[PDB]
Amino acid sequence: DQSSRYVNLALKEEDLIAGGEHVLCAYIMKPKAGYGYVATAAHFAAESSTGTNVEVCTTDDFTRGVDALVYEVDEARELTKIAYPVALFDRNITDGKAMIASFLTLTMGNNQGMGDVEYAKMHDFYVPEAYRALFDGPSVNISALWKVLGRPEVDGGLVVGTIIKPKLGLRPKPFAEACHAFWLGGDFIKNDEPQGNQPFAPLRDTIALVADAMRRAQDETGEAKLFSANITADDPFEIIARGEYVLETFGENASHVALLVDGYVAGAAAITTARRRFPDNFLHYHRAGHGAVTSPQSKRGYTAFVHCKMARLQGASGIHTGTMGFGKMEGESSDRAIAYMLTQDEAQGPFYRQSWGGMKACTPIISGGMNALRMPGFFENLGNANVILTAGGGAFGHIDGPVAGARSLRQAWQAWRDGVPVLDYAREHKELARAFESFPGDADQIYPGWRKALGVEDT
Amino acid sequence: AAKDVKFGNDARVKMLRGVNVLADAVKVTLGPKGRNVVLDKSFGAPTITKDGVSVAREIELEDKFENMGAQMVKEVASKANDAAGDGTTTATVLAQAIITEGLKAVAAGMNPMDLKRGIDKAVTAAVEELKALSVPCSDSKAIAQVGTISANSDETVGKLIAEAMDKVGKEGVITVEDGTGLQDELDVVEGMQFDRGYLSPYFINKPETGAVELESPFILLADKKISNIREMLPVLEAVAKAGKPLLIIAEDVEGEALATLVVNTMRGIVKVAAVKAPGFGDRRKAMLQDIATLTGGTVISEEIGMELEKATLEDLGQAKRVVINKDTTTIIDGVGEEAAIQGRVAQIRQQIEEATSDYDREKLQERVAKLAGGVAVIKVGAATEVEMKEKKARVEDALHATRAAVEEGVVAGGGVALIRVASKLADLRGQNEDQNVGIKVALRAMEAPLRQIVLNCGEEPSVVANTVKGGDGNYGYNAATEEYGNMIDMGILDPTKVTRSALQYAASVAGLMITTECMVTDLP
Amino acid sequence: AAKDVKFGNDARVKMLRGVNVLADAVKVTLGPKGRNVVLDKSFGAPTITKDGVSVAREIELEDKFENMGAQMVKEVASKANDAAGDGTTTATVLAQAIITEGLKAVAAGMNPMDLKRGIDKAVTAAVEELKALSVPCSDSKAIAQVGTISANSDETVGKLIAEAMDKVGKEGVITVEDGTGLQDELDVVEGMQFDRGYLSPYFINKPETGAVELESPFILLADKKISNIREMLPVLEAVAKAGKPLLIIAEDVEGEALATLVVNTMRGIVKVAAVKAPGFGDRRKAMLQDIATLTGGTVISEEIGMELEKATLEDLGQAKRVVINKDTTTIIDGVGEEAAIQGRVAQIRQQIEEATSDYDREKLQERVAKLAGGVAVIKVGAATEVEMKEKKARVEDALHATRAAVEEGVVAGGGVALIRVASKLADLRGQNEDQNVGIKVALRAMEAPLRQIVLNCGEEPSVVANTVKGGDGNYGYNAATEEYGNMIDMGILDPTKVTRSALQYAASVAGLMITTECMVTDLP
Amino acid sequence: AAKDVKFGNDARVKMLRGVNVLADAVKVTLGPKGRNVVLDKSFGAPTITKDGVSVAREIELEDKFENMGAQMVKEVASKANDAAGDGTTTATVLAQAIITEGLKAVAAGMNPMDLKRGIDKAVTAAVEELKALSVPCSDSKAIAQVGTISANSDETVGKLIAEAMDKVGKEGVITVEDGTGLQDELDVVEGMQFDRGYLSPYFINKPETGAVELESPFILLADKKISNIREMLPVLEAVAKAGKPLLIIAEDVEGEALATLVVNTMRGIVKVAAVKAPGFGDRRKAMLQDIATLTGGTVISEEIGMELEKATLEDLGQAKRVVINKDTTTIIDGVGEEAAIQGRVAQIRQQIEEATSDYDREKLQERVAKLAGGVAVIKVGAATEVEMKEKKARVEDALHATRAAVEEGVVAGGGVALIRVASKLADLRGQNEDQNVGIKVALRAMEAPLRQIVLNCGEEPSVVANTVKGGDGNYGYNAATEEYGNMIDMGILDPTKVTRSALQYAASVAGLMITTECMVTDLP
Repeated sequence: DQSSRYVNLALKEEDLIAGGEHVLCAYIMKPKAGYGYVATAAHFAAESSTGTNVEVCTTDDFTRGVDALVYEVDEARELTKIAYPVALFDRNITDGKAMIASFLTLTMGNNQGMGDVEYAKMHDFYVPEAYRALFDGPSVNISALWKVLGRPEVDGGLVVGTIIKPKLGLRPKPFAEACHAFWLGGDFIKNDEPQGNQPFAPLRDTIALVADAMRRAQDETGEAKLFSANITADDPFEIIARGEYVLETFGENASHVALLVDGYVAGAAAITTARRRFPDNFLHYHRAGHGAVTSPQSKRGYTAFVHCKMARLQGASGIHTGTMGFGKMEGESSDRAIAYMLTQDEAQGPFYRQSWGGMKACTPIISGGMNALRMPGFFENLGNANVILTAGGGAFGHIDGPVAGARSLRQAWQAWRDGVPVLDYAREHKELARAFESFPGDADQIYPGWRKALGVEDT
Repeated sequence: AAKDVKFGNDARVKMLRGVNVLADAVKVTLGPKGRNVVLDKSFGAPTITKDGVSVAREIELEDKFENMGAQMVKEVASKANDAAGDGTTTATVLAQAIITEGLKAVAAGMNPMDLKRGIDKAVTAAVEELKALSVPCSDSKAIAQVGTISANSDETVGKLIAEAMDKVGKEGVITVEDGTGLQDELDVVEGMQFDRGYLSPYFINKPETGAVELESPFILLADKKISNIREMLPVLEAVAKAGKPLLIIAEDVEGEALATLVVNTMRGIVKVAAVKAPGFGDRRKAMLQDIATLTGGTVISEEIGMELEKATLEDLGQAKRVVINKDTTTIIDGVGEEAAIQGRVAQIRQQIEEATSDYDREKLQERVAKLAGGVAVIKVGAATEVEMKEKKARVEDALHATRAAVEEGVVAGGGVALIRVASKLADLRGQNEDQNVGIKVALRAMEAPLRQIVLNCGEEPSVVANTVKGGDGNYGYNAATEEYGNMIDMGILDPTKVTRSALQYAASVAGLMITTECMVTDLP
Repeated sequence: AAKDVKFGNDARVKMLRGVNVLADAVKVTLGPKGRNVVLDKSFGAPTITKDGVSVAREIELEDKFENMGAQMVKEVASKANDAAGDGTTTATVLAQAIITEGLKAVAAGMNPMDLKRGIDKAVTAAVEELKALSVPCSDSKAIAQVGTISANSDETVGKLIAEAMDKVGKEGVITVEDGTGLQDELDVVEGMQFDRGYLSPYFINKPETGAVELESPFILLADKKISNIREMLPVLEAVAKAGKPLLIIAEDVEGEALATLVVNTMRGIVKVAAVKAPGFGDRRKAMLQDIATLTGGTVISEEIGMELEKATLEDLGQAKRVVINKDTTTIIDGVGEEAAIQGRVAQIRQQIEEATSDYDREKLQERVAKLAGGVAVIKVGAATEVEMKEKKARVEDALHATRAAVEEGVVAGGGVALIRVASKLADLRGQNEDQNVGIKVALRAMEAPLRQIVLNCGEEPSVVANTVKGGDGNYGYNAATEEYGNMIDMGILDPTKVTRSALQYAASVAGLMITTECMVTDLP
Repeated sequence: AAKDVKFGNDARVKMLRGVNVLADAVKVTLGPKGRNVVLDKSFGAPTITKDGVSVAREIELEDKFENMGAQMVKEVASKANDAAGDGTTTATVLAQAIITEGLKAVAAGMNPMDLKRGIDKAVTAAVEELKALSVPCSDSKAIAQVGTISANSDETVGKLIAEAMDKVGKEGVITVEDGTGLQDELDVVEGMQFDRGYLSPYFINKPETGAVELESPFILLADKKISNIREMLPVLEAVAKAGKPLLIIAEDVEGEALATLVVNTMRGIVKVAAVKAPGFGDRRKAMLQDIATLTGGTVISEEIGMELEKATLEDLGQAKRVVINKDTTTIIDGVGEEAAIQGRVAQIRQQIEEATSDYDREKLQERVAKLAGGVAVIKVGAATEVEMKEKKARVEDALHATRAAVEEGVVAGGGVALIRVASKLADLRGQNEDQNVGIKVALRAMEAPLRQIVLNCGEEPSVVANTVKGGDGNYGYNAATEEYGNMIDMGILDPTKVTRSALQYAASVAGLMITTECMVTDLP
């Protein structure tokens, strides 16, 4: 019985790297100062995991790891490294797959309710390069789908677009096509995401799919359809008959033709038919963030970034991680340690670096303000994620101007093939400091960009 | 929950009805004549049981005030489980009685805090009175009797528990295992047994199950991770000179090492024992040291300066005997000085006081016993898993109660000691009328657990409580016979610690909860 | 998550109605008059079936208490299926008797603890009684009889099972895979059989219809990649001296090496064929160890003390006859001595049961089927999915019943053993009046299954029960023919194992559920 | 949601009940006859407490206007948390007084400008009179008295705190600790204590358990880290001839450094210990500079022209004794000259006079106390977590009272000195009739707290008011004894400046609330 005495891992991540077949899935048991001991384990896995009519077992039988087999290392700061093992589960001759109820009981840690979300920033623990052994392995995005046409992997191009004024509405193709007829940055337009044939939808639900019948201007017109015309149907049982073998003229460009990724009803369900052929249905989410759960007034959401570690198949251009956590009350080892981790002058380390046996694009999102004039800022770790530098259009009120910069899905090509340090992320331009005239809600207390709005006669 | 203000009796009676439901949901489960309670969980299997802590964890009510009072009284049950784990129903009923009667008094408007102070004085007096009235429990037959009482007249389990405790000794560990069949089985493992196996079936000896039995071997200690390193051969050189069987304590044995070892064995060259690591770094830190001490050997490491290249065959210690099978390996004993053993006990005494307490001191004690005493494994004979739930609950309750009772002694069950001491402590007084009234109400209400026991028997509580007060000493009431007799000599003896903890926790929570004057509640 | 308490009669009637619905669904499935029920299928068509455990699996009621009681009886039903596998009608009717006597005990104000203990004593006595009444079954004719009884009076299944018993032994059996033909078929194969097919274009060997067959080629697998053993000249020259066809099954061989082997076949100097490795490295190597022992050779390993590229005719295992098709590989006759066979059986002995049971049992039994058992597969022609479902259920039940009869034996069918043991234990006495009353109530209730059996035939329940009670021995009433006489001469036999297991689990669950006094309810 | 406008009395009316509700929550709680209120948290357990500010922090109702009035009045409670921590009940009764006086003022209609002028003038005059009435406090018995009255006449714990204060001196700072036992215990920690223990079990010095205790140690400042060059031998070997203890200060310790330390500890070269990096740059710089100066050590940094190879034998630091355990390293005392120590304390006081005046200065106070005082620990003997919380609230209130009295001193508590100074401030005059009215209104506003104090015990309001206002000096009323007597005998002595701050916050909030003109809120 009990839970432990099965894994006595007593070494740091170095041992978790040497094994190679260690996959981590669990919740951090860091009891919040203020919340006392009993509730930390009461709401961990006792009532939020499975429901657990009596108890269940796998066909292999005698699995010792139903509970959290915690090898968590706790000597300095309670750095939590806990895994729900998957490699020790049922291993079969040809497929290696377990039964129906095996994964259903243990692997879906649910933080549905517990207060462990006030501030919890989780930086880097990732499945190493030894992942292709008995697993499929996703490492492809739109920067790697049409890669032969000019996109390399890491920050090397994309298909996600910036929109010139007007922001959205009065769809460009009839009259505002000149905004899209500028290959200089108008190249792939998307609309607001909370739309489609949802049960809670307005009268426009008919319009979305109707956008399919107006694809008549992609062949004889001289332009290729690159709008997110929201025609991805809900009911799939129609394509079955004809399109299978030859008539696949629509293409693999799930991020050129529209795709509905709202985060609740679609996910990555495409796994079934396309285990190996087309595992890349792009994470087609319109760029909306910092307005749903991050705000202390409106907190609607949850934390699942640890469990999203398998989701790299989508090619994420947006994930609702949260915020840096700036504001409220500071002091008592003030929360400005974001700067104090690297910007401190009298620090030193001679020996090791960031090498977790399988590095990939990993850089936190620029929130608030981070300009190239603050070159001693955010460019230390990697500086770029699977995104392209695109912020509010405060200084972007011109037709062509610096034509190179506005190339949202093209200047990344040059700015990563230029090969000039981590500055490539902000190699584009630096006048973004004026963009605060448009969007206030990113710099509110520390940066002096809000000083003009209010606060008595001072500048 | 939302914030809404309510005042005075509006919450008070709710509290009353709140506790009123919870207690009579629980109190009815006592006694063989009483039944179990069904705990509703569709996501699980609704459980019909007497487990007090399970019921308490299952408590949640629709009414807001009743629900908050219920989560309040759940805390004391949880703390009791943290302390004792049984007699919890008694703690709940006494807490209900004291809180309800204190609220009854406060309904007359006396000062609640002075009442609490008087009750606290009474509680301390009762604590020292329990010290006075405690009867040591030492003889193993009485230990078996009290364990059977915890097992509720399960004689075979009681005798098996007594056997296990006698075999493990004072500090020997006793462990419980999930029974399978209808037959109770007690097994004692002597020495150190871990779950590790050799991968090559060519290591199988003549006897079935792949058991290799080897006495007077060679204790080997390796601190560095060695898997198949060809630099071991110098150590093999000593073995090459020895030509003797031996056991290797290494991380793992990979291709080349297993190959040479297997060919040596099958060709008859040399037979060697080498197995995959039972535990990781933290466990081997203990295992190498303790094996060296138990075997009288000197620790052999590869780090710092000392390494494998410099070594002696006599640097390898010896054991008594080892047995190996498919995945389990046992070592019966080794020749090591008691002085080192108690030196390790002394150095681990400082480890006993640890910031984790639970979940790890248990492992410390298990290690100490397996180095020194023996390990007890019981599979209780029973038919189905749901009833084995109650079987193992009774087993663990009896075990922990014996842990308390062996050192702290026992007193008669049924709470009769509480009534007897209430008779003892009539003259104690407080500062003023309030403290005196608090003492009076505490002593009046502290008879309730016994009257509830009587009610569970379906008999007159007042008459029994009015007669027992007439009696004294070892005289009391037997529920199984449902008649008076010698309470103690019949053998209903319980550790005094459970009574102390119950009364202390109940008093601490009651004093703070009885003084409430305003309360908050969720929106309708 | 807020819960409320209900007291006694309410949820009592709730689970009463649940068991009532269960018994209503079950009565139509009684005896030769047993009929089928439609079980809803969400996507496809619902299934007409008699399987009680599947019906329990499909239980879906709106009432929470009815559903939880349904889960409670589903628990015992599933355990009975795990132990007995059938008698589901018996389980339901005994559950109805249990709840009725529990209601009577509630009406009596009876002691549940004494009730369960007396029931336990009576059940132990009944275990003795059933061990007394059981008769060993040896003749194939009685085996066919019991197979027909379990297969719902189908003589084809009984005779088929008897044939398999006679020719391929007791344990050696395989599951059923049936056809669309509308006819019946049994295939039995002895020796080595495992799914592997040939791939290269030449692998259509000299036998017609794409068949492959060879006399004494030597296969040996090196446990690693076979790349430079494309050379393998000692193997080629050894087989050429032996003058035998070339056939080796290897772990993995390059496609170009396979191509040059095909070239070797075309030139005719050596006609070489190979297939893919059996399975997962560990279980594959265990079964290949079995194969090598049967062939008398020693397996080549990547980490053994002999070279992958080096082999000798004596290093090769030996066999007589092999047949390989596009799908499955078969070894008819191998060169092996019986002492190796019994040594492999001895090393099997421990792995037979272990604790894991099924997971390692299956292949082990397959292994047993390869060694001493046999390959037996039933291919019944049936195009309709609806009929094949029921056919599969019936044949699986008949298989399990035949195995239970073989291992433990049978008693008389029709449940007469119930009244016989009741009569033999009518004067059973307990410790006190409570035990006596509980035993008497259990005895009175345990004939209710038989009253249900007789009434569901639309005939005099009391009259038939009393008349059968008045007679003894083989005097009993046939419901299929509806007439009194010698029950054994009528061939009314049911395995003792299923009755014993059902009775024991019934006793356990009844003793557990009779403790129902207070219940918990949730919001609608 | 949508905005709602209310004008004049419409808002005023609402405001009333808001604070009234707050008053109902808070006013009754003070005093021995005062009780505690329950504030429950949905996830956690309810907290029953008497601290008014604890009630205030989570105050929220359904009504928008009442909620906003509550959040204004909560500002004084939050500021009490920030500065004082007690007298929160006084702030609340001040709020009740000011709302009553504001409604009366609106009834008569004085100019709010003149009203706030009179309020602030009266407040400043009260400050002046209180400063006139200030009484120094130096003896320990008055310290115990104020600790007891802060802990509501808790003689035991109050005397414990007074004794701790005496033994650690004024510079000793006390911490909050978890409760394990049933009784409080007091611990004194001297010198620099930090979470630094031995990495390898071979580091055991004479006092077992890996503890290294060295008298007059010799401390090396090894800036940053040293692994590859690894040769601190120019000083290491020199002190090895000196036969003296060694201490190393390095941020990181590698396998080589551990190996050579093990060599020194085992082979017997010389006693050597090492210490890891402290932490953040600021903290490590501070606690290394101060130690080096106090111990007379040499500022060693490879950031500056210096090396472990380029070193001087005078670089050693000196202490009295150092004790290192498994996790903690402690410097009991350092060897340094008095003038240098006092100069460094003077420069750290120059650091004290910091514009930050925040938690940085508190971490500096850590260093200052280690310079002069020590760490004080009261490990509570709390049984349950909620009683622990109440105990710690009491002790923190006592700590606040003691620390405030350290700088200010104490004056008669319980409002007797307050009503005395208000009676003196009864001769105050204003510029116009509005100002005079505001002054006298403030006079009744300050009379209000004392009369609510009287009504909390339900005593004669008029009798107490008259007999106290006419009286003077130490003649006053005690709630603990509930009778008149000498103030010194009653011993309710309070550092008034906390009340001073509370009353000036009350003046400010009255001045803002007398601006009640119109309000706009959101829809519910």
